[PDB]
Amino acid sequence: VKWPEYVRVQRQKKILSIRLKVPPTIAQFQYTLDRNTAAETFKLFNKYRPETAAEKKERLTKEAAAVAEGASPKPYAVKYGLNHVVALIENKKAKLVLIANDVDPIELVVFLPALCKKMGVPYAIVKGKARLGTLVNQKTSAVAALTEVRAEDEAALAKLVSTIDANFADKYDEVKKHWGGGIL
Amino acid sequence: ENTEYSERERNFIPQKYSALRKVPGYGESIRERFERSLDLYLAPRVRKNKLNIDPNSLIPELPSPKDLRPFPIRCSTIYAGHKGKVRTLSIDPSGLWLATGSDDGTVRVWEILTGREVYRTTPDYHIECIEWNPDANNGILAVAVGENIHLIVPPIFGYDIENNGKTKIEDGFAQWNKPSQKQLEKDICITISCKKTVKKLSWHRKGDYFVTVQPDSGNTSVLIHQVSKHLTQSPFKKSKGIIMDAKFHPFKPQLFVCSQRYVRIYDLSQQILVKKLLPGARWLSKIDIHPRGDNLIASSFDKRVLWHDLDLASTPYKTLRYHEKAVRSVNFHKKLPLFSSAADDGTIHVFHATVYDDMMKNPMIVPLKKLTGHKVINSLGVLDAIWHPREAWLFSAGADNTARLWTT
Amino acid sequence: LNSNPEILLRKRRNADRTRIERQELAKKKREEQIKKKRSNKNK
Amino acid sequence: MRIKKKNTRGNARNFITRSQAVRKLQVSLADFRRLCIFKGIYPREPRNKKKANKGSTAPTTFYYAKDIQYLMHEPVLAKFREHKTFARKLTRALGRGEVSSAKRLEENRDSYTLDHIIKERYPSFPDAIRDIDDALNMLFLFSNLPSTNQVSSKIINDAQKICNQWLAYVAKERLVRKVFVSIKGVYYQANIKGEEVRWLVPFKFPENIPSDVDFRIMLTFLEFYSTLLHFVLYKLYTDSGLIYPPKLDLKKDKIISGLSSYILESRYDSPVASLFSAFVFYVSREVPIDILEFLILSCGGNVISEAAMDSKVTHQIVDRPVLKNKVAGRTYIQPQWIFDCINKGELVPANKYLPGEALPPHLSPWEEKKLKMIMMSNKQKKLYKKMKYSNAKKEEQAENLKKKKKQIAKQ
RNA sequence: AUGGUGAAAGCCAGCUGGUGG
RNA sequence: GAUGGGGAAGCUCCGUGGCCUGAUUUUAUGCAGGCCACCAUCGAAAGGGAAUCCGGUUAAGAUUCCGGAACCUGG
RNA sequence: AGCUUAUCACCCCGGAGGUUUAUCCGGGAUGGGGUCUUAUGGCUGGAAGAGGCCAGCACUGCUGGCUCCGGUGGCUUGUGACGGCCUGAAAAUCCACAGGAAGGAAUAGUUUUCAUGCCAGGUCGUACUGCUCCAAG
Repeated sequence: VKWPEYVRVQRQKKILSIRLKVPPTIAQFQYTLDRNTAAETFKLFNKYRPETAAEKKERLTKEAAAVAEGASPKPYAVKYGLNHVVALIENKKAKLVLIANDVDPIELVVFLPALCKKMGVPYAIVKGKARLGTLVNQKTSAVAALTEVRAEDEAALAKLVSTIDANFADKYDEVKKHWGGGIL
Repeated sequence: ENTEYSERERNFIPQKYSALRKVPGYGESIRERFERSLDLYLAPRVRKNKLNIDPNSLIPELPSPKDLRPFPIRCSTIYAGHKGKVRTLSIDPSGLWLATGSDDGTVRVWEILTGREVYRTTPDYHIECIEWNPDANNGILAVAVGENIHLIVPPIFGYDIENNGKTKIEDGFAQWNKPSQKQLEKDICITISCKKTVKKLSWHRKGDYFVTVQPDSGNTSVLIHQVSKHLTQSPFKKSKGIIMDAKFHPFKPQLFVCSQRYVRIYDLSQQILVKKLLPGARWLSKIDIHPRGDNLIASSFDKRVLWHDLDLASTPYKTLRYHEKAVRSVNFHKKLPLFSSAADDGTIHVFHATVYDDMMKNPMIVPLKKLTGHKVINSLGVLDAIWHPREAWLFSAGADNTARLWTT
Repeated sequence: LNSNPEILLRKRRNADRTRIERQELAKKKREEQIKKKRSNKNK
Repeated sequence: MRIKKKNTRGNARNFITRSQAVRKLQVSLADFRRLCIFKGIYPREPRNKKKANKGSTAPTTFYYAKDIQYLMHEPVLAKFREHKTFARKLTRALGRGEVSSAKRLEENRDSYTLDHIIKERYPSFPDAIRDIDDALNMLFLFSNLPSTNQVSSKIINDAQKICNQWLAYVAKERLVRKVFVSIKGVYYQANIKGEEVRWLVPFKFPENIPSDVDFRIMLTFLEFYSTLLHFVLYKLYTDSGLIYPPKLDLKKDKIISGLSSYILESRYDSPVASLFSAFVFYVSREVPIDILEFLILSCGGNVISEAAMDSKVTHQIVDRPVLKNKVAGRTYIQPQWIFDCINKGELVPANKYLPGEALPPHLSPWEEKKLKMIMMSNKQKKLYKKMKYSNAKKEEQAENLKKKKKQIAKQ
């Protein structure tokens, strides 16, 4: 029998990753947040999805029409740009940081969890960059964070951060232990 | 209700309803409309012409059969008493001495008017064929049985008239053999020996030539012999099968050899294959030749009877299939144009024919009437028949050890 | 013959099977549908 | 030329196998069947089954090569592909959690139209009228079909509205000439442009729905039938000068929402259309008004329904075993008399159909020879035998037309 | 130098006499 | 000999899918299942291969032209 | 194209010698009785109207006949059937066999390896000269 070359290559890649020993900096992912807390975090984030192209165009057209005939508060939305997120982090401006575990360039995000830990900003790792992208109207984002949550959800965000602390930062505080991937 | 779907003229059971308001809603409307929609695109559409011709117009405008009278209508005399079935019949040229032969060896002759017997004489030995000498005033009767053929001159005629045929027999003084003591004491003239069992025999119009058929003899299946010279000859030595029958042409020096699937006309003088027939039937049983040679008639085991026009084409001009069983005997009337056909189903039929030959025209044939009376025994019916020389009288034999004579 | 040309619809072969077997399959599917609801009570 | 193959021309190219045609079209069987139904393509019987194929005796359905080749260039294929792409995009949007984007995408979509299919399948109006028989037969049944998971209520409502439009036009035009009542329903016939179109209206009882029937094919046929009926109704209204589409009558819709509603306006030449002229009728509760009201309206009469609140009327219809009042001013009639009047086209005396009496039956308004056959040829003999066998059934029917009719009368 | 082109086995008769080649 | 590929900076070198079935495919008109095993092409006017014979015609042509009579592939 | 024609090969009885030029076959032979593959032999049609051998007269052709019946004594060719020595190509194309799913009835049940009849069958090479062809006593 025979199989597609790309299929064989990708299948062998999984075996190589499983069997190969990885340094402590790698494998920090896949020790992801539990299903329940991740689901709650996604539910909270869904309330702050940034305005999409269609909605923004509709709002601008409505404003133009109103002006043609003759003071809203600051917009609130999740910040997801990797460069923008990294610029917000290290400035003590971000409250919650989400990191994807399936970034194609691993080195692109190895430092982000450690940088967040050094800065003390709460952070969590969730499975799948596609899930992060879906909630921000983009294919993938690899990261997601909140900066200005509404007062109505301030308590919810604080409780979520407190829960995530124990769920991820305390359970996986030993992620630096013996190199992972040691599977027969 | 027990019939399968789509094999039904009506898909509902009519019922009597006393009022319009009491009519219940139909329980098969959706299914019928769905089936109609399915057929509207899945049913193979074809273009066909609906026949509207009445069956009456298909009846041919043939001449009225009654206008062709006389012809046999009903039986008038019956012959019986044989222990075994009468396998063959023979009539003298004058149409008076009706000889009978049965598989039990019994030979009897009966009158044509009163039916009274005039003379009597005697699983692997049976009489196969008996035929009166076509020549008149000789009284020579041939009998075929087993692997031998016997010539018998009964005392019906006398001594000098029979001495005439005895002189022909003595003129000769497969090979011929002298009669046994019992044969001599039983008025049997001479005997002949064949390679294998003989099953068919036929005389020549001149009363000197005759032919025999020996089934199971691949090369010697057919032989020709002469009474005067005790000759032994054959028209053809090889064939793609066994030979079933053989007959002589009424007025030409050729012999009609009838094989299973083919009939071959072999010239006895030129020794050439004059013509080969390709009958529409599969297997032939017996063959007869019209006295004028204009038409060839044969019979087939598969209920078929052949009308071979020797002038039109090798294949039969027309074929009949009304017979319910194998056709056993078909012969031409010596004077009238009628020809009879009989089969194992006990049915006999007679057909008038427009034998006119003054112009290049095909002969028209019409049926006359059906005949019956030969009850089928052991699946066998009419065995053999012969036409009266001068009148529309037919003699028939059957498997019921009985023979019947039909008259107008 | 004086025949009148017309269009004809040939019978659909195997219609009886396509009806009976499909009805049986639909009955089986309907019967098995309730099995999922019955078995989804152990979640 | 070189030695040509044994069988690669003639029937081998004029007809293409169903599987081969589907493969060449690169279209799913569902879409191919939908296109076939829209175009009305049908299988055809080849002159030689084993010659069209390469000697194969296995069963097969042979389509016309030219028809399939022409079908490949129809825009409907592009519209189907666009619909499939839109469906996949909508599924992606729904799975991405962006409901607003899905709403915007769906709201900006447009469906295909079969107007150009009608102009090529039925180039002339008479052909459309001739083929409208099946369309009416399906739409009338679907109008009474209750809404189910297989068919949305909107489709049933549209079919009912189309049927109401057709009935209103027929009543106003008074083109009805023959009527009949059967177990399967009530048959109606109208001389629309001399084409004597006939349609069957099923009883208004709750229509049982056997789930065995595949509604997908039925819905596909119903879409085309509804489009054809809409176009035919528009053409007829334009020819007659009546407004189209007529406006529904809200006030009448509240009462019974029957044939009385949906009034029509612009902008008696036949005995059927002249019968019941100037007459006023009263229909009892137990009689189906939906069936009798249409006939009277087409005939030009007036009907007062028992539900008018839920006399001057010269005629009354009731099927009760015993009438209560029996006012001398009203003529009591059984609907059988009304049906017979339309069937005959003349005012048959009403004294023959008093309530409670026997109901007369209702009928729709629409060896000498053997001797010569001995020598017939095999083909002719078989033809004669088959003709005689077929005529045996006709003789049996003729005999039975009187045997039981006379035997039962004696008892 | 660079870049191209071309080619006597056997068997019959009584070890003796014989046939086939 | 290309082709799935591999050397050579390089002209260049090495390497020898088309068929059948289905009622249109049960949460409702978006396709399901079964068959078999491989690599094009070029390379024979002495190999295999379906089919024509007699008489006459010229300034050169014929088993091709003509006069006469058959044969083979396909619908 | 139809008859006719079979060395070889094969079938029934048999139960202890046949045979090639050259030794080959048998407890199933010697023999008797048969079947089949048509290589080329004879007939006819093609076909004597063709061509050739003669006589006559026209002064640009015609009119009359013959064109028959044989034999075996060396060269040659095609094939058939035997017998000596180590396996001598590939593909295209036609047919049959095991097969039994499929389809077969009442104003034409299915088919047309059967018979007759109809239509079409493209492009190039093609004259002459010429490593290869025929050879009387």
